[PDB]
Amino acid sequence: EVQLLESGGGLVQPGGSLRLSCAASGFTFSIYPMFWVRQAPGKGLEWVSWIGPSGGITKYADSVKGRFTISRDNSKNTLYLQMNSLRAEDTATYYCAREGHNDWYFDLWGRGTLVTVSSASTKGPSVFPLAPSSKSTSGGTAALGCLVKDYFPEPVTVSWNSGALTSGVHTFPAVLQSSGLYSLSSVVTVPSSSLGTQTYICNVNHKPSNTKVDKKVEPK
Amino acid sequence: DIQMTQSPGTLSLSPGERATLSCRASQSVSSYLAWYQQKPGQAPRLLIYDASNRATGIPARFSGSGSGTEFTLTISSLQSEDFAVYYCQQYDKWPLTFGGGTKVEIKRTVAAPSVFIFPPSDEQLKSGTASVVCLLNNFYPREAKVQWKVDNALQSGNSQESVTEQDSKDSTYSLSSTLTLSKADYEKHKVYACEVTHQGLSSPVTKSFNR
Repeated sequence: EVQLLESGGGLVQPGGSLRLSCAASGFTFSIYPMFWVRQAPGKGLEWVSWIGPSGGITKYADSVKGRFTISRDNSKNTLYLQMNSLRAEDTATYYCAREGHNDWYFDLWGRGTLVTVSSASTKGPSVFPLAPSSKSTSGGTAALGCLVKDYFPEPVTVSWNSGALTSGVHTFPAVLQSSGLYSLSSVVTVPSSSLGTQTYICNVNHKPSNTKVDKKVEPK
Repeated sequence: DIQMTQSPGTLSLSPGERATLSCRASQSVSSYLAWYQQKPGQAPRLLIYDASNRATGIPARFSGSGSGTEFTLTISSLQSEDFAVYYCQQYDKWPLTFGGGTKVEIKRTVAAPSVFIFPPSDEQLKSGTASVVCLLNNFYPREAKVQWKVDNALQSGNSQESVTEQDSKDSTYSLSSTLTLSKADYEKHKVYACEVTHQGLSSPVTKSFNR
């Protein structure tokens, strides 16, 4: 039960600036060299910068030198990345990670947070129902889902019946509409019989536009 | 910048069998070599540091070895859980540098897709356009043709497919095509077919509906 918890992602104008925190719960943060690591999609891992436990020594990748500042607050238990002057290629998932004693591999990693650097605007998703149907049914099992067009940026989250239903589910990767917006399906295979008794609600959550929405899926 | 390079790049192995991945250094790195695992989409997990040395709480099957400029991580019994990319990382000289990743996929036995079809929904139609969803569920392996037809007309306008990540449980994949046309056009045509070719099928399969 040691974890880093990043937050502060989402959409940024080109030319702008944005910062993220890698708040850290399990361990004595204050003594640990920390570092930040990004990864553009369709590419791999690149260090971004590293900071001393001291707080007093920083180092910087040559793509971000003079433009980004790594920093920490020991008493608040937190790591920051103030990024300036962002470019579309800065679009990446940023992870922060902590340095293992003896020292220079990364001991423990946060989950990632996606910064999408675009001058396009946020547009909240539309949620439609993939009703379960004679043509969506197979034996003692039946397929339903919610279709999620059209939204921008790339991260949305769908859970079923508020996280009560978690398996049978597949929620597919978005695809980039020719629009320039996104669309995804989420789908769960449930017990045939239950179609009448049980009731299925998909909960879509898109944070860039606070758009939250439920969708009662029902047969026919 | 010691530039790292990971050997196979992809690897498909049946669960049960031994898996062997390489990491070649552009100049000697000695013992200083980390190994990470990244299941999707979560946080890379350290598996092995110092080349030889397994991280705590990591299962015994994972080990690493090599030294100098040739290094190998090993999964003595590949297992369905283990589908991920594996990164090796360098740390002998500054800056820190990573490999490219080898994606490891768990080869399982042929599984044919159960194919479903979802017409548009009214509500969607209320607002301008129509999506027809075609779901392919629980198959292996991943290759699958999917054409759309509209009154037996071959479409090249216009779907976008998407596939899931290998199931860690049963190693199967799912896919979904989406024929997308304007409501205007959706009403112009009588029958909506999607047809699936897949290796686990003796021949191809259509799913249709009318209206």
